[PDB]
Amino acid sequence: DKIRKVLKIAKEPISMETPIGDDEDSHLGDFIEDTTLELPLDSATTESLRAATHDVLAGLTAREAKVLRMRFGIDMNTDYTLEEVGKQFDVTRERIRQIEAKALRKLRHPSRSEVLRSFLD
Amino acid sequence: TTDPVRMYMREMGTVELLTREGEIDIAKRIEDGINQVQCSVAEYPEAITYLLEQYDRVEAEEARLSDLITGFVD
Amino acid sequence: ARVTVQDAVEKIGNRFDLVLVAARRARQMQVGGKDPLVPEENDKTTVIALREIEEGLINNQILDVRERQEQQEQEAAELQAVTAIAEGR
Amino acid sequence: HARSTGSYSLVTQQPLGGKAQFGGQRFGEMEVWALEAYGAAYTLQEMLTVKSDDVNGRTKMYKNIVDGNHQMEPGMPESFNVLLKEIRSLGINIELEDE
Amino acid sequence: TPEEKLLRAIFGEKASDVKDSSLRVPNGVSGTVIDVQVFTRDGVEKDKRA
Amino acid sequence: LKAQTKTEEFDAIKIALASPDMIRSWSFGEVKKPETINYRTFKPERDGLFCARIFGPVKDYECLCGKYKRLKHRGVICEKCGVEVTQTKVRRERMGHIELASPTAHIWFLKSLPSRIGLLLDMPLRDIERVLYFESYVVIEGGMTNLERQQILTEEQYLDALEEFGDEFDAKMGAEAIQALLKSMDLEQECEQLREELNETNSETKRKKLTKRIKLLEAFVQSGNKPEWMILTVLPVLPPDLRPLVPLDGGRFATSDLNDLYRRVINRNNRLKRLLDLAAPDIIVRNEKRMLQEAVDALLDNGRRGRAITGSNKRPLKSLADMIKGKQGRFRQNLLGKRVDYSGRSVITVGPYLRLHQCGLPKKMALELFKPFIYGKLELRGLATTIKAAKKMVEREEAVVWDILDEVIREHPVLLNRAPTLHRLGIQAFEPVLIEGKAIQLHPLVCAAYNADFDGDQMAVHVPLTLEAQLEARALMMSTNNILSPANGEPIIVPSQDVVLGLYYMTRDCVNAKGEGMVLTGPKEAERLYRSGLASLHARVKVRITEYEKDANGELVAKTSLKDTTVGRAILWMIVPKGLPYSIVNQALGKKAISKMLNTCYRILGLKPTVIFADQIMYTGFAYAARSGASVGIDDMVIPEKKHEIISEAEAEVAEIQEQFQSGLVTAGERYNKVIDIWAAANDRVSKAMMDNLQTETVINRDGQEEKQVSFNSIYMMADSGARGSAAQIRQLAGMRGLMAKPDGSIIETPITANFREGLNVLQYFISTHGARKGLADTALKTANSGYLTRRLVDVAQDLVVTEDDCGTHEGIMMTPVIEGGDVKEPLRDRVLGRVTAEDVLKPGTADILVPRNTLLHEQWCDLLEENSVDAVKVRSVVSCDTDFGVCAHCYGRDLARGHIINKGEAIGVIAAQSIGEPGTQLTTGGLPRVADLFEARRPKEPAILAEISGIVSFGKETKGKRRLVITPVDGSDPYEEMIPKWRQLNVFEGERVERGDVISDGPEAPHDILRLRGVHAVTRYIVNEVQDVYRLQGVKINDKHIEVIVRQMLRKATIVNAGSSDFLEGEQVEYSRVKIANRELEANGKVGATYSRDLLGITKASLATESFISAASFQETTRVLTEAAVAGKRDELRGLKENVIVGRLIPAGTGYAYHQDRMRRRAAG
Ligand SMILES: [Mg+2]
Ligand SMILES: [Zn+2]
Ligand SMILES: [Zn+2]
Repeated sequence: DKIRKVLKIAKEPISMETPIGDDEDSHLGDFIEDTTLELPLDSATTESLRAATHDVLAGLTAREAKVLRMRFGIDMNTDYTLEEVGKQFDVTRERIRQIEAKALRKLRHPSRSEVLRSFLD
Repeated sequence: TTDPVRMYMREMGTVELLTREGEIDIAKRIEDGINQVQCSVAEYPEAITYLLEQYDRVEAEEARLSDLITGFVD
Repeated sequence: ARVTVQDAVEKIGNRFDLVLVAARRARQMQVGGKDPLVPEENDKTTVIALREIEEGLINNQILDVRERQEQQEQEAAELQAVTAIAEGR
Repeated sequence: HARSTGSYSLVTQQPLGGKAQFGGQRFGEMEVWALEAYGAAYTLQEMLTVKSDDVNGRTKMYKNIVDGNHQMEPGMPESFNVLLKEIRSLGINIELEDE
Repeated sequence: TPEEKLLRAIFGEKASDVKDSSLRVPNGVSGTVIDVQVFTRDGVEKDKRA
Repeated sequence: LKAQTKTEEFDAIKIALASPDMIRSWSFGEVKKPETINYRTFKPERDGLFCARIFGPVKDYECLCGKYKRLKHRGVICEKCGVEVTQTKVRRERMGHIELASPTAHIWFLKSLPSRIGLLLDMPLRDIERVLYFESYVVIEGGMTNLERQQILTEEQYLDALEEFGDEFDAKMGAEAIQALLKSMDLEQECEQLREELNETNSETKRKKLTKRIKLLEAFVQSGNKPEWMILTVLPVLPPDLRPLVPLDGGRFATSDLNDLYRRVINRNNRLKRLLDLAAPDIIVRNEKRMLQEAVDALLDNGRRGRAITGSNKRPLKSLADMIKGKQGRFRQNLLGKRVDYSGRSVITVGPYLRLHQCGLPKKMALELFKPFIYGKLELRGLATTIKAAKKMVEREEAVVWDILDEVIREHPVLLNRAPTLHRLGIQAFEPVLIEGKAIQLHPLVCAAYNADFDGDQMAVHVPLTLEAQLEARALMMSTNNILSPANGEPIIVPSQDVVLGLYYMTRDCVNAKGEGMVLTGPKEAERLYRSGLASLHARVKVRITEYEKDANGELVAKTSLKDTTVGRAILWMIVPKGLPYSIVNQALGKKAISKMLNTCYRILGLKPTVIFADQIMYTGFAYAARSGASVGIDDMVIPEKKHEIISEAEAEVAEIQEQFQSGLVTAGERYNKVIDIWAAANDRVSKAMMDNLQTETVINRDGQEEKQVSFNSIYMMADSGARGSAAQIRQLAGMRGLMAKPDGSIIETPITANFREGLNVLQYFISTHGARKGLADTALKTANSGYLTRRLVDVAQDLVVTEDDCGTHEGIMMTPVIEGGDVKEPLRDRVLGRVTAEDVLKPGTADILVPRNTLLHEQWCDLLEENSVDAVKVRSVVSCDTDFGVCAHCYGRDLARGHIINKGEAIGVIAAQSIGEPGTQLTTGGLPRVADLFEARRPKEPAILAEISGIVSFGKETKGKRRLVITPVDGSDPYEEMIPKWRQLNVFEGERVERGDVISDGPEAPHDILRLRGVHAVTRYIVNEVQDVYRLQGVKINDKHIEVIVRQMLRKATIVNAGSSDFLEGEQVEYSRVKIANRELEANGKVGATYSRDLLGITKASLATESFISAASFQETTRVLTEAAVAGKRDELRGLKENVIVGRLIPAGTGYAYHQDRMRRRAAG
């Protein structure tokens, strides 16, 4: 079955400068689209999802926003393990985890939920 | 005419082919030349003691016989 | 709609400066810094600014006058703040 | 055919149809003269910068179209930015002077 | 990302290891499917429909 | 204060040679290996053309090895494999380098046609090449021995030469030799020697080359470039993503050709490094060095040596020089020219309902076009939760979105464009009107400016996104704001075919019709009579009308009377605004009069009234034409009753001349010509026969016996009105059609005696075929030929923009009627209209100023000039304008789509060229190439010769092949004597005095002469009168302004005579020159000023010289421009149009003209 794998890497790459069609300056390379870019109709919805979660995060308690912004990487370097957050907040382990639940819970029952649900399609 | 194939082909074509006797002549000259330097190296005191310092390191398990000598005559 | 801007070109001679000035003004309305000087028919900031030129209440001078004024209006607010930056010495 | 924001080419970032939602319309030299004969400079800049060749201005623009602020912060078209590396890849030192 | 990750925690969705490549009808053209053909590599097991 | 160091808004650009240290500055690593990608894990092999270490991470904010994968770690260089984790964009930027084993020649400075290394060293090319290939030794810094510095030796010669002198003599070979030569060269010293040598020997052959070399040298010195740098130590490598390896479907990979090329240069280089440590024989390291030289050449510019072919692929691989280059100049901005977002296109249809300012836009096109606008408005009003949900709403086409779209559309123009954009009217702004259906609807009145049919032409739409673009679209490119062609002030909005057939049928009168003789109170009850069925549309009737004349001072007078008119004209008067007299509608109203109606409406009531009027004319035109039931049947084309008789009578003539040729009474040619003429006479006879019968034949009775009026026959009405068809084309339908012509250009002596109402037989049809077939080709080639002309034209003008306000020169040209041989081939009023007077003009008596000095001449002033008998008016032109680097508006003229004098900053160069180019499709020594010949300055083949200098002349010496002409001036020195070949028949009288510039022979004259001998104003007049002849013979109206602005650019350059600052013979800008000798006349030297002589350059030759090198790199040969600038270290300041577009900024004209101005003064300013 390695014939396929082996046979593939064995092929020589095609000159991207290969003229194709119309005799026009259209060349093979002119048609290879960029897949690593991000379309603007998207990047905009990202800048929007930030404003959304930031809105729904002012709706929580001051400790719930800090603990949730901590538990995820929101507007901070990395993110913090639920124990790590425990050391910064001083009441540790199970205490923090409950707060997390209610936070997700308060954003769960729709008033909060109506704006953020539309991001998942 | 540029086109470097030609200025090469024409550059080597000047060198005359060796006679079958000429081949042995050149090889003999080579032997003398290297052999001059081989004997010339043997006359250096540091060349011996260094060889000594390398084999004393081989027996102490600080090196291997393959990283120092390729073998003697034999 | 605004069918012909001919009336606006009379107030400011250049006809290119009409596009520039009406733009600067049209932004005073679109980014919300200001409000219209004349009844808006639902005409977009593009046309509202041109109607404002037609009526002769907006051109490069007026705008420059208002802005140089707002600098001192804001310079009036911040007075006690920046002077408090006497820690300079 | 009509296109708002489509996919884009890798070699030069320029509108290209990949979904068969066709890449935008080609704006030519003669069409450029037409904008230069009219006094329209900004229509021409936005045509050959933010609407096409500018890998930044397009996104910086798009967020403003929905934001309700019509502006462009054009920057430099990727076409010329490539010409720069290409000349400079030769023995030619090409710099952008002053301020 | 952080805000996408919070989104998944609230709505509890498992984001797949697979991307959607499905062939969908070109925009605006509408018709009736009058046929389907299925070619399969020789050696891969033919699917149900095929 | 501190200026900066980080990013600002850059001005200008510099180009120069690159130092090895300079190339190393750019390099983020040495690419040391030919490896590309790993071959299993497709990851980049490290230290290879693609290297994450050298260039950048394959994926965003992620290390190659994968240790730092977090978006937090950023400036971190991984300790394992160094990759600073950053966006993959940096793989598109970071360059690299390669340190070359042996030195290497740069193909661009070695092989550009004027070999830079060659004339910098004053050394032949073949010698330099013989040194690069190791084919001979060259001396360097020869000392005092036996040998010259640049002298070349052979193996044996060098050896013998070496044995004699061991040192104090030096010789090398190869790249190192050339490099040693260039480094050793003392540039300062060569100039001194070169300056002296210039002075000693006087020969054109000698000092011509001398000045070329000295110019480069002092240029190269002042440049900052070091000659050594033309020989490559370090070779930059282009960033990987600009020659990417990207994969494709089915798993094959595809990559740029540079990779095949770069790899070779790396390999040979690497082997060479190796061959030194192996101490290979001479014959090899030389060969490896030669091989390295070839690869560098193929990488840089391919095709200057062997033309290397890509791996496994026949096609020669495309190189770096070929990436910049192309057909023509640059690929980037050239046609065509970059694709653009927020656009569309489709088939177009009519939409007579549109007001003149709008267009039908398909519903669907508008949804996809305004998509971001719709999204933001949807969540701005809160109909959508978030931008994503907004996407889903419009993606669903929810019913509420259509109303929001009407909002984003309301005031928001769209650009419509057609295919061959010729003049600026090829793009016009409209207000969009939402339309069901997939078709774009286009106002009929505009269909003319675009040259847009309904036979399926397709048009493109563009959305003006930015606010400045919306006000530009609405205030500049808007339909209602350009109603007049810029080529001539006449309206381009003229009613078209159906509409003019309506108004023609409306205002027309037959002899007896319902309501004839009655009288009505006003247009209102005239329409009440017509629509109700009482009165016929055209019947002679008196009706009370109230007309207006504004003859007060800005004030509308009223006057009412009983006008003797028809019913139709009474009804049409309802549309005509205010101050127009009723006289304008009282005529028969053909297409010609109907345009002058609009024209006067514009020149009296202004823009707004003309627009709403123009709309009205269209609506009414279509409507009444529809009631009329005009059609075309087969019995509508009437053949004359006497036709069979004319053909028969003319056919006897042909058999008579035939009897004369058989009897030898007439020669074959004399016969042929005779037969062609009699047949020719017949065509005229039959044609003016069916025309009389067809034209007037409605013969009718009123209360009496008879009367006869202009026929009401359908096909005739079409031709009288101007709607469609013409006496030539009608003649082909009914009377006989023409005498066709065989392909070689002869004309068949047996015309086509039948026409289309009758049948054409096989022969008649087969013969017609050649004319049709040649017809189609000619338009299709002459369409393309015309475009080439406009290209050359906008190139030579372009950067020309109205810059100053009034330059204030009293200078100007004399405007008289064209008055050719008959009476007045064009009046004076058209030539002088809209210009500005050079000096005050007199009545026939004086101390009476009619027009005061420089005053814009509008219609009243021209009528005031026509009231008085004034036959000649001197007028300022852009060709004489004193402003340097532009035209002062006062010298230009008024013309625009608006009647006001041209505004400051409008780009006239483009509009001049475009205006000259657009009509060129319609043209036909003589023809469209004749125009090209004029603008190209081409000297005719057997030109005439003009008296070089005034005074009595005579003939001297004898027949050597030239018989000398000796001129003898009265006061001055005689010495001028020209050698004229005597086998050309002369004119100049041997015993008469000839003024300088007289006709010393006959034949055409070169415009070069006219400028030199007769002067600037004279030659500019020759061009305008000659090119205008071609166009006007075809019916093309182009105001002389445009021809004049192109002309000004033709003479842009001049050649110095005297000295005291710059060089003797240098060709240079009269802008630059005039600024330099005017500055010296005061200040400076008391007066040291140098005299020049103006030159005439063809359009294509003058565009060659452009200060901006980025402008020249567009349309010229890219390779040559870049080298020639990089040697001189030329600094492009932008400042022009072409270049600012390239670099992507505001055009330094129009809306942008304010910007550049505002910055230009900040520059070179504290
Ligand atoms: Mg057509
Ligand atoms: Zn790493
Ligand atoms: Zn002037």
